[PDB]
Amino acid sequence: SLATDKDKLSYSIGADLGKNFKNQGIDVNPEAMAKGMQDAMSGAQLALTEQQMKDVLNKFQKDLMAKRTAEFNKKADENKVKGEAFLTENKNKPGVVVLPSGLQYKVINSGNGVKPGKSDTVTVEYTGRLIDGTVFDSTEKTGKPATFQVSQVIPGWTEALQLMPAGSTWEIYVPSGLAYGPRSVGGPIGPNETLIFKIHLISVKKSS
Amino acid sequence: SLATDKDKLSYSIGADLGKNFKNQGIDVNPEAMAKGMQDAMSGAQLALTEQQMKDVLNKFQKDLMAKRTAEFNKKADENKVKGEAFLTENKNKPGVVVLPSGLQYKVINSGNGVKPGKSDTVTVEYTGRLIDGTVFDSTEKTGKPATFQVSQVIPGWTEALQLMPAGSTWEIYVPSGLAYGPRSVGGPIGPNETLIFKIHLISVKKSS
Ligand SMILES: O=C1[C@@H]2CCC[C@H]([C@@H](CO)CN1Cc1ccccn1)N2S(=O)(=O)c1cc(Cl)cc(Cl)c1
Ligand SMILES: O=C1[C@@H]2CCC[C@H]([C@@H](CO)CN1Cc1ccccn1)N2S(=O)(=O)c1cc(Cl)cc(Cl)c1
Ligand SMILES: [Zn+2]
Ligand SMILES: [Zn+2]
Ligand SMILES: [Zn+2]
Ligand SMILES: [Zn+2]
Repeated sequence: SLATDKDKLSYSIGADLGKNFKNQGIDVNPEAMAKGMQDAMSGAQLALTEQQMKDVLNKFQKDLMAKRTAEFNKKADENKVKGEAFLTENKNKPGVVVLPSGLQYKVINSGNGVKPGKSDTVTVEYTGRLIDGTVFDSTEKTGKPATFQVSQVIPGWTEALQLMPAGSTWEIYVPSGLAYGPRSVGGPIGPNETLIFKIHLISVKKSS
Repeated sequence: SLATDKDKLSYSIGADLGKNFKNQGIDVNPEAMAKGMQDAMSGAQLALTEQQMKDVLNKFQKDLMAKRTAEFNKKADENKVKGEAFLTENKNKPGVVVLPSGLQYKVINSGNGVKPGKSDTVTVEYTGRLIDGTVFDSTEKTGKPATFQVSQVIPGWTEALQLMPAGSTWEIYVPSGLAYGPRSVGGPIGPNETLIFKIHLISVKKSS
Protein backbone atom coordinates (compact mmCIF):
# COMPACT_ATOMS: atom_id res chain seq x y z
CA SER A 1 0.00 0.00 0.00
CA LEU A 2 1.07 3.58 -0.86
CA ALA A 3 -0.06 5.85 1.96
CA THR A 4 2.54 8.64 1.77
CA ASP A 5 4.00 10.61 -1.11
CA LYS A 6 7.40 9.13 -0.38
CA ASP A 7 5.74 5.86 -1.41
CA LYS A 8 3.70 7.35 -4.26
CA LEU A 9 6.86 8.95 -5.62
CA SER A 10 9.01 5.83 -5.22
CA TYR A 11 6.34 3.66 -6.86
CA SER A 12 5.99 6.14 -9.72
CA ILE A 13 9.78 6.16 -10.17
CA GLY A 14 9.81 2.37 -10.21
CA ALA A 15 6.96 2.11 -12.71
CA ASP A 16 8.56 4.64 -15.08
CA LEU A 17 11.83 2.70 -14.96
CA GLY A 18 10.10 -0.65 -15.40
CA LYS A 19 8.20 0.75 -18.37
CA ASN A 20 11.46 1.88 -19.98
CA PHE A 21 13.07 -1.48 -19.24
CA LYS A 22 10.04 -3.49 -20.37
CA ASN A 23 10.02 -2.14 -23.94
CA GLN A 24 13.85 -2.26 -24.30
CA GLY A 25 14.48 -5.99 -23.68
CA ILE A 26 16.34 -5.33 -20.40
CA ASP A 27 15.42 -8.29 -18.18
CA VAL A 28 15.94 -7.18 -14.58
CA ASN A 29 15.02 -8.53 -11.15
CA PRO A 30 13.28 -5.80 -9.14
CA GLU A 31 14.13 -7.39 -5.79
CA ALA A 32 17.87 -7.57 -6.45
CA MET A 33 17.67 -3.98 -7.68
CA ALA A 34 15.96 -2.83 -4.49
CA LYS A 35 18.68 -4.52 -2.47
CA GLY A 36 21.49 -2.67 -4.26
CA MET A 37 19.72 0.67 -4.10
CA GLN A 38 19.19 0.13 -0.38
CA ASP A 39 22.84 -0.80 0.17
CA ALA A 40 23.90 2.35 -1.66
CA MET A 41 21.55 4.58 0.31
CA SER A 42 22.41 3.07 3.71
CA GLY A 43 26.17 3.33 3.17
CA ALA A 44 26.56 -0.42 3.65
CA GLN A 45 29.25 -2.46 1.96
CA LEU A 46 27.94 -3.29 -1.50
CA ALA A 47 27.79 -6.97 -2.40
CA LEU A 48 30.02 -6.39 -5.47
CA THR A 49 33.38 -4.63 -5.69
CA GLU A 50 33.55 -1.21 -7.36
CA GLN A 51 35.32 -3.04 -10.15
CA GLN A 52 32.86 -5.94 -10.50
CA MET A 53 30.02 -3.47 -10.92
CA LYS A 54 32.01 -1.42 -13.42
CA ASP A 55 32.47 -4.49 -15.61
CA VAL A 56 28.81 -5.39 -15.09
CA LEU A 57 27.56 -1.99 -16.23
CA ASN A 58 30.02 -1.63 -19.12
CA LYS A 59 29.16 -5.02 -20.50
CA PHE A 60 25.55 -3.89 -20.04
CA GLN A 61 26.10 -0.75 -22.14
CA LYS A 62 28.10 -2.64 -24.80
CA ASP A 63 25.34 -5.27 -25.17
CA LEU A 64 22.68 -2.55 -25.17
CA MET A 65 24.18 -0.48 -28.01
CA ALA A 66 24.64 -3.67 -30.05
CA LYS A 67 21.04 -4.70 -29.55
CA ARG A 68 19.92 -1.23 -30.59
CA THR A 69 22.33 -1.22 -33.55
CA ALA A 70 20.98 -4.54 -34.81
CA GLU A 71 17.36 -3.37 -34.54
CA PHE A 72 18.19 -0.20 -36.48
CA ASN A 73 20.00 -2.14 -39.22
CA LYS A 74 17.04 -4.52 -39.34
CA LYS A 75 14.50 -1.73 -39.80
CA ALA A 76 16.80 0.18 -42.15
CA ASP A 77 16.92 -2.85 -44.43
CA GLU A 78 13.18 -3.49 -44.20
CA ASN A 79 12.36 0.08 -45.26
CA LYS A 80 14.94 -0.07 -48.04
CA VAL A 81 13.44 -3.31 -49.35
CA LYS A 82 9.91 -1.90 -49.07
CA GLY A 83 10.90 1.27 -50.91
CA GLU A 84 12.50 -0.59 -53.79
CA ALA A 85 9.49 -2.86 -54.20
CA PHE A 86 7.34 0.27 -54.33
CA LEU A 87 9.42 2.07 -56.94
CA THR A 88 9.73 -1.07 -59.07
CA GLU A 89 5.95 -1.32 -59.28
CA ASN A 90 5.56 2.44 -59.65
CA LYS A 91 7.84 2.84 -62.67
CA ASN A 92 5.33 0.75 -64.62
CA LYS A 93 2.30 2.89 -63.79
CA PRO A 94 0.75 5.34 -66.26
CA GLY A 95 2.45 8.70 -66.61
CA VAL A 96 5.32 7.77 -64.30
CA VAL A 97 8.75 9.07 -65.35
CA VAL A 98 12.02 7.74 -63.90
CA LEU A 99 15.11 9.97 -63.87
CA PRO A 100 18.78 8.97 -63.76
CA SER A 101 19.02 9.67 -60.03
CA GLY A 102 16.16 7.24 -59.41
CA LEU A 103 13.64 9.99 -58.72
CA GLN A 104 10.21 9.23 -60.16
CA TYR A 105 7.40 11.66 -60.83
CA LYS A 106 4.02 12.04 -62.46
CA VAL A 107 2.61 15.27 -63.86
CA ILE A 108 -0.81 16.08 -62.42
CA ASN A 109 -1.11 19.51 -64.03
CA SER A 110 1.54 21.21 -66.15
CA GLY A 111 2.07 24.92 -65.58
CA ASN A 112 3.34 27.51 -68.02
CA GLY A 113 5.79 29.54 -65.93
CA VAL A 114 9.52 29.25 -65.52
CA LYS A 115 11.61 26.41 -64.13
CA PRO A 116 13.45 27.46 -60.95
CA GLY A 117 17.24 27.44 -60.75
CA LYS A 118 19.51 25.86 -58.07
CA SER A 119 19.93 29.33 -56.46
CA ASP A 120 16.30 30.40 -56.65
CA THR A 121 13.56 30.62 -54.03
CA VAL A 122 10.16 28.98 -54.49
CA THR A 123 6.66 28.95 -52.99
CA VAL A 124 4.91 25.65 -52.81
CA GLU A 125 1.85 23.98 -51.38
CA TYR A 126 2.91 20.45 -50.54
CA THR A 127 1.96 17.22 -48.89
CA GLY A 128 4.35 14.41 -47.94
CA ARG A 129 3.46 10.81 -47.04
CA LEU A 130 5.20 7.52 -46.31
CA ILE A 131 4.63 4.54 -48.60
CA ASP A 132 1.79 3.35 -46.35
CA GLY A 133 -0.05 6.69 -46.66
CA THR A 134 1.04 8.14 -43.32
CA VAL A 135 1.17 11.90 -43.88
CA PHE A 136 4.06 13.56 -42.04
CA ASP A 137 3.94 17.17 -43.30
CA SER A 138 1.52 19.36 -45.26
CA THR A 139 1.08 23.09 -45.99
CA GLU A 140 -2.68 22.49 -45.96
CA LYS A 141 -2.37 22.16 -42.17
CA THR A 142 -0.74 25.63 -42.05
CA GLY A 143 -3.39 26.98 -44.37
CA LYS A 144 -0.78 28.92 -46.33
CA PRO A 145 2.11 28.18 -48.70
CA ALA A 146 5.76 27.63 -47.79
CA THR A 147 8.99 29.05 -49.16
CA PHE A 148 12.30 27.28 -49.73
CA GLN A 149 15.58 27.88 -51.50
CA VAL A 150 15.77 25.01 -54.03
CA SER A 151 19.30 24.13 -52.94
CA GLN A 152 18.29 23.84 -49.26
CA VAL A 153 15.84 20.93 -49.29
CA ILE A 154 16.31 17.18 -49.68
CA PRO A 155 17.93 16.14 -53.00
CA GLY A 156 14.68 14.67 -54.33
CA TRP A 157 13.05 18.09 -54.12
CA THR A 158 16.07 19.86 -55.63
CA GLU A 159 16.08 17.59 -58.69
CA ALA A 160 12.31 17.84 -59.06
CA LEU A 161 11.88 21.60 -58.66
CA GLN A 162 14.45 22.30 -61.39
CA LEU A 163 12.18 20.51 -63.88
CA MET A 164 8.77 22.00 -62.94
CA PRO A 165 7.29 25.08 -64.60
CA ALA A 166 5.78 27.39 -62.03
CA GLY A 167 2.07 26.71 -61.68
CA SER A 168 2.54 22.93 -62.08
CA THR A 169 1.47 20.16 -59.74
CA TRP A 170 3.44 16.90 -59.62
CA GLU A 171 3.56 13.78 -57.51
CA ILE A 172 7.16 12.74 -56.82
CA TYR A 173 8.46 9.47 -55.41
CA VAL A 174 11.78 9.94 -53.67
CA PRO A 175 14.18 7.05 -52.98
CA SER A 176 15.67 7.30 -49.52
CA GLY A 177 19.05 8.27 -50.96
CA LEU A 178 17.46 11.45 -52.30
CA ALA A 179 15.67 12.00 -48.96
CA TYR A 180 16.93 11.40 -45.40
CA GLY A 181 18.83 8.13 -45.97
CA PRO A 182 19.73 6.25 -42.76
CA ARG A 183 17.99 8.77 -40.40
CA SER A 184 18.26 7.89 -36.68
CA VAL A 185 17.39 11.18 -34.89
CA GLY A 186 13.86 12.15 -36.04
CA GLY A 187 10.71 10.13 -35.27
CA PRO A 188 8.32 11.04 -38.18
CA ILE A 189 10.61 9.53 -40.82
CA GLY A 190 12.35 6.25 -40.09
CA PRO A 191 15.58 5.20 -41.75
CA ASN A 192 15.98 4.33 -45.46
CA GLU A 193 12.33 5.37 -46.04
CA THR A 194 11.08 6.16 -49.60
CA LEU A 195 8.85 9.30 -49.63
CA ILE A 196 5.85 10.38 -51.72
CA PHE A 197 5.15 14.09 -52.26
CA LYS A 198 2.42 16.10 -53.93
CA ILE A 199 4.10 19.39 -54.84
CA HIS A 200 2.40 22.46 -56.29
CA LEU A 201 5.01 25.01 -57.39
CA ILE A 202 3.43 28.46 -57.19
CA SER A 203 6.18 31.02 -57.80
CA VAL A 204 9.94 31.33 -58.43
CA LYS A 205 12.10 34.27 -57.28
CA LYS A 206 15.76 34.85 -58.19
CA SER A 207 18.35 36.40 -55.84
CA SER A 208 21.12 39.02 -55.97
CA SER B 1 22.52 -13.59 -2.87
CA LEU B 2 23.57 -12.72 -6.46
CA ALA B 3 24.24 -15.96 -8.31
CA THR B 4 23.44 -14.96 -11.90
CA ASP B 5 24.35 -11.94 -13.99
CA LYS B 6 20.70 -10.99 -14.20
CA ASP B 7 21.06 -10.45 -10.45
CA LYS B 8 24.55 -8.91 -10.62
CA LEU B 9 23.29 -6.50 -13.27
CA SER B 10 20.08 -5.63 -11.42
CA TYR B 11 21.97 -5.08 -8.16
CA SER B 12 24.53 -2.91 -9.94
CA ILE B 13 21.73 -0.89 -11.54
CA GLY B 14 20.09 -0.46 -8.14
CA ALA B 15 23.31 0.60 -6.43
CA ASP B 16 24.14 3.15 -9.14
CA LEU B 17 20.65 4.64 -8.81
CA GLY B 18 20.78 4.63 -5.01
CA LYS B 19 24.17 6.34 -5.15
CA ASN B 20 22.75 9.07 -7.39
CA PHE B 21 19.71 9.43 -5.14
CA LYS B 22 21.74 9.36 -1.92
CA ASN B 23 23.86 12.42 -2.76
CA GLN B 24 20.92 14.39 -4.25
CA GLY B 25 18.55 14.47 -1.24
CA ILE B 26 15.95 12.26 -2.96
CA ASP B 27 14.47 10.17 -0.14
CA VAL B 28 12.99 7.05 -1.73
CA ASN B 29 11.67 3.71 -0.48
CA PRO B 30 13.38 0.89 -2.39
CA GLU B 31 10.58 -1.60 -1.68
CA ALA B 32 7.81 0.61 -3.05
CA MET B 33 10.03 1.27 -6.06
CA ALA B 34 10.53 -2.44 -6.69
CA LYS B 35 6.77 -2.92 -6.55
CA GLY B 36 6.09 -0.30 -9.22
CA MET B 37 8.86 -1.53 -11.48
CA GLN B 38 7.46 -5.04 -11.15
CA ASP B 39 3.93 -3.88 -11.94
CA ALA B 40 5.21 -2.10 -15.03
CA MET B 41 7.19 -5.10 -16.23
CA SER B 42 4.41 -7.63 -15.59
CA GLY B 43 1.76 -5.56 -17.38
CA ALA B 44 -0.37 -5.45 -14.23
CA GLN B 45 -2.66 -2.58 -13.38
CA LEU B 46 -0.49 0.05 -11.71
CA ALA B 47 -1.57 1.17 -8.25
CA LEU B 48 -1.78 4.82 -9.40
CA THR B 49 -3.61 6.28 -12.39
CA GLU B 50 -1.56 7.50 -15.37
CA GLN B 51 -2.56 10.96 -14.19
CA GLN B 52 -1.70 10.51 -10.50
CA MET B 53 1.80 9.42 -11.46
CA LYS B 54 2.17 12.31 -13.89
CA ASP B 55 1.43 14.79 -11.11
CA VAL B 56 3.73 12.84 -8.79
CA LEU B 57 6.66 12.99 -11.19
CA ASN B 58 6.09 16.60 -12.27
CA LYS B 59 5.92 17.81 -8.71
CA PHE B 60 9.08 15.74 -8.23
CA GLN B 61 10.89 17.55 -11.07
CA LYS B 62 9.62 20.98 -9.95
CA ASP B 63 10.85 20.40 -6.37
CA LEU B 64 14.13 18.98 -7.68
CA MET B 65 15.04 21.97 -9.88
CA ALA B 66 14.18 24.32 -7.01
CA LYS B 67 16.39 22.43 -4.59
CA ARG B 68 19.21 22.53 -7.13
CA THR B 69 18.56 26.22 -7.85
CA ALA B 70 18.75 27.11 -4.16
CA GLU B 71 22.02 25.20 -3.69
CA PHE B 72 23.55 26.98 -6.69
CA ASN B 73 22.45 30.41 -5.45
CA LYS B 74 23.83 29.49 -2.03
CA LYS B 75 27.25 28.54 -3.40
CA ALA B 76 27.24 31.45 -5.86
CA ASP B 77 26.82 33.85 -2.95
CA GLU B 78 29.43 32.10 -0.80
CA ASN B 79 32.06 32.35 -3.55
CA LYS B 80 31.14 35.96 -4.23
CA VAL B 81 31.50 36.82 -0.55
CA LYS B 82 34.79 34.92 -0.33
CA GLY B 83 36.16 36.67 -3.41
CA GLU B 84 35.31 40.13 -2.13
CA ALA B 85 36.91 39.44 1.24
CA PHE B 86 40.02 38.32 -0.63
CA LEU B 87 40.25 41.37 -2.87
CA THR B 88 39.57 43.73 0.04
CA GLU B 89 42.56 42.33 1.91
CA ASN B 90 44.64 42.11 -1.27
CA LYS B 91 44.28 45.77 -2.29
CA ASN B 92 46.22 46.66 0.86
CA LYS B 93 49.20 44.40 0.15
CA PRO B 94 52.54 45.70 -1.13
CA GLY B 95 52.77 46.41 -4.85
CA VAL B 96 49.10 45.66 -5.48
CA VAL B 97 47.38 47.94 -8.00
CA VAL B 98 43.58 48.17 -8.35
CA LEU B 99 42.07 49.24 -11.68
CA PRO B 100 38.67 50.81 -12.37
CA SER B 101 37.18 47.50 -13.48
CA GLY B 102 38.15 45.96 -10.14
CA LEU B 103 41.04 43.98 -11.60
CA GLN B 104 44.06 43.88 -9.30
CA TYR B 105 47.63 43.04 -10.22
CA LYS B 106 51.18 43.02 -8.94
CA VAL B 107 54.29 43.34 -11.10
CA ILE B 108 56.74 40.51 -10.51
CA ASN B 109 59.13 41.48 -13.30
CA SER B 110 58.66 44.35 -15.74
CA GLY B 111 59.58 43.69 -19.36
CA ASN B 112 60.72 46.17 -21.97
CA GLY B 113 58.75 45.14 -25.05
CA VAL B 114 55.48 46.40 -26.44
CA LYS B 115 52.00 46.32 -24.93
CA PRO B 116 49.63 44.15 -26.98
CA GLY B 117 46.51 45.60 -28.60
CA LYS B 118 42.89 44.32 -28.43
CA SER B 119 43.35 42.70 -31.89
CA ASP B 120 46.77 41.21 -31.28
CA THR B 121 47.93 37.67 -30.58
CA VAL B 122 50.13 36.79 -27.60
CA THR B 123 52.27 33.95 -26.24
CA VAL B 124 52.17 33.37 -22.55
CA GLU B 125 53.28 30.94 -19.89
CA TYR B 126 50.57 30.99 -17.26
CA THR B 127 49.23 29.43 -14.12
CA GLY B 128 45.72 29.88 -12.71
CA ARG B 129 44.50 29.05 -9.19
CA LEU B 130 41.40 29.48 -7.06
CA ILE B 131 41.55 31.58 -3.91
CA ASP B 132 42.34 28.47 -1.85
CA GLY B 133 45.37 27.62 -4.03
CA THR B 134 43.70 24.94 -6.15
CA VAL B 135 45.44 25.12 -9.52
CA PHE B 136 43.07 24.54 -12.43
CA ASP B 137 45.25 25.26 -15.50
CA SER B 138 48.95 25.76 -16.22
CA THR B 139 51.21 25.86 -19.31
CA GLU B 140 53.94 24.28 -17.17
CA LYS B 141 51.92 21.04 -17.40
CA THR B 142 52.06 21.29 -21.23
CA GLY B 143 55.74 22.10 -21.07
CA LYS B 144 55.33 24.78 -23.72
CA PRO B 145 53.73 28.22 -24.05
CA ALA B 146 50.19 29.03 -25.20
CA THR B 147 48.81 31.50 -27.72
CA PHE B 148 45.67 33.60 -27.49
CA GLN B 149 44.07 36.53 -29.24
CA VAL B 150 43.77 39.18 -26.49
CA SER B 151 40.12 39.80 -27.32
CA GLN B 152 39.23 36.09 -27.01
CA VAL B 153 39.94 35.36 -23.34
CA ILE B 154 38.13 36.29 -20.13
CA PRO B 155 37.82 40.07 -19.55
CA GLY B 156 40.34 40.02 -16.71
CA TRP B 157 43.02 38.79 -19.10
CA THR B 158 42.01 41.26 -21.82
CA GLU B 159 42.34 44.24 -19.48
CA ALA B 160 45.61 42.93 -18.05
CA LEU B 161 47.39 42.01 -21.28
CA GLN B 162 46.81 45.49 -22.72
CA LEU B 163 48.91 46.93 -19.89
CA MET B 164 51.87 44.48 -19.87
CA PRO B 165 55.07 45.03 -21.83
CA ALA B 166 56.16 41.84 -23.53
CA GLY B 167 58.68 40.01 -21.36
CA SER B 168 56.86 40.95 -18.13
CA THR B 169 55.52 38.67 -15.42
CA TRP B 170 52.51 39.73 -13.35
CA GLU B 171 50.17 38.20 -10.82
CA ILE B 172 46.57 39.22 -11.49
CA TYR B 173 43.53 38.84 -9.26
CA VAL B 174 40.35 38.66 -11.29
CA PRO B 175 36.90 39.36 -9.79
CA SER B 176 34.34 36.86 -11.01
CA GLY B 177 32.69 39.51 -13.17
CA LEU B 178 35.88 39.71 -15.21
CA ALA B 179 36.11 35.88 -15.29
CA TYR B 180 33.33 33.29 -15.65
CA GLY B 181 30.67 34.94 -13.47
CA PRO B 182 27.77 32.63 -12.50
CA ARG B 183 29.22 29.52 -14.26
CA SER B 184 27.04 26.39 -13.97
CA VAL B 185 28.38 24.07 -16.75
CA GLY B 186 32.10 23.50 -15.98
CA GLY B 187 33.41 21.66 -12.90
CA PRO B 188 36.94 23.15 -12.39
CA ILE B 189 35.60 26.66 -11.75
CA GLY B 190 32.50 27.07 -9.62
CA PRO B 191 30.19 30.06 -9.88
CA ASN B 192 31.09 33.64 -8.89
CA GLU B 193 34.69 32.50 -8.21
CA THR B 194 37.54 35.08 -8.01
CA LEU B 195 40.67 33.84 -9.87
CA ILE B 196 44.42 34.33 -9.35
CA PHE B 197 46.79 34.14 -12.32
CA LYS B 198 50.54 34.26 -12.78
CA ILE B 199 51.01 35.47 -16.36
CA HIS B 200 54.29 35.74 -18.25
CA LEU B 201 53.78 37.59 -21.54
CA ILE B 202 56.43 36.38 -23.98
CA SER B 203 55.59 37.85 -27.39
CA VAL B 204 53.00 40.00 -29.21
CA LYS B 205 52.05 39.60 -32.90
CA LYS B 206 49.77 41.92 -34.89
CA SER B 207 47.37 40.76 -37.63
CA SER B 208 46.34 41.80 -41.16
O1 LIG C 1 13.90 19.27 -47.54
C1 LIG C 1 13.06 19.22 -46.64
C2 LIG C 1 11.78 18.41 -46.85
C3 LIG C 1 11.15 18.75 -48.21
C4 LIG C 1 10.04 19.79 -48.09
C5 LIG C 1 10.34 20.72 -46.92
C6 LIG C 1 10.31 19.97 -45.59
C7 LIG C 1 11.12 20.64 -44.47
C8 LIG C 1 10.37 20.86 -43.16
O2 LIG C 1 9.35 21.84 -43.30
C9 LIG C 1 12.39 19.82 -44.29
N1 LIG C 1 13.23 19.91 -45.50
C10 LIG C 1 14.33 20.85 -45.42
C11 LIG C 1 15.52 20.20 -44.77
C12 LIG C 1 15.37 19.20 -43.84
C13 LIG C 1 16.49 18.63 -43.28
C14 LIG C 1 17.73 19.08 -43.67
C15 LIG C 1 17.81 20.08 -44.61
N2 LIG C 1 16.72 20.64 -45.16
N3 LIG C 1 10.79 18.58 -45.78
S1 LIG C 1 9.79 17.32 -45.45
O3 LIG C 1 10.34 16.17 -46.09
O4 LIG C 1 8.46 17.73 -45.77
C16 LIG C 1 9.87 17.04 -43.70
C17 LIG C 1 9.02 17.74 -42.85
C18 LIG C 1 9.10 17.52 -41.49
CL1 LIG C 1 8.04 18.40 -40.43
C19 LIG C 1 10.00 16.64 -40.94
C20 LIG C 1 10.84 15.96 -41.81
CL2 LIG C 1 11.99 14.83 -41.15
C21 LIG C 1 10.79 16.15 -43.18
O1 LIG D 1 40.03 33.12 -21.20
C1 LIG D 1 40.30 31.96 -20.89
C2 LIG D 1 41.05 31.68 -19.59
C3 LIG D 1 42.29 32.60 -19.49
C4 LIG D 1 43.56 31.91 -19.97
C5 LIG D 1 43.22 30.90 -21.05
C6 LIG D 1 42.36 29.77 -20.50
C7 LIG D 1 41.52 29.04 -21.57
C8 LIG D 1 41.65 27.53 -21.58
O2 LIG D 1 42.93 27.11 -22.00
C9 LIG D 1 40.07 29.50 -21.39
N1 LIG D 1 39.97 30.94 -21.70
C10 LIG D 1 39.46 31.25 -23.03
C11 LIG D 1 37.95 31.24 -23.02
C12 LIG D 1 37.25 30.43 -22.15
C13 LIG D 1 35.87 30.47 -22.18
C14 LIG D 1 35.24 31.31 -23.07
C15 LIG D 1 36.01 32.09 -23.90
N2 LIG D 1 37.35 32.06 -23.89
N3 LIG D 1 41.46 30.28 -19.43
S1 LIG D 1 41.57 29.68 -17.91
O3 LIG D 1 40.91 30.61 -17.05
O4 LIG D 1 42.94 29.36 -17.68
C16 LIG D 1 40.65 28.17 -17.88
C17 LIG D 1 41.25 26.98 -18.23
C18 LIG D 1 40.52 25.81 -18.21
CL1 LIG D 1 41.29 24.32 -18.66
C19 LIG D 1 39.18 25.79 -17.86
C20 LIG D 1 38.60 27.00 -17.51
CL2 LIG D 1 36.92 27.01 -17.06
C21 LIG D 1 39.31 28.19 -17.52
ZN1 LIG E 1 4.50 21.63 -41.14
ZN1 LIG F 1 21.08 15.72 -60.66
ZN1 LIG G 1 45.79 23.11 -19.97
ZN1 LIG H 1 38.40 48.33 -19.72
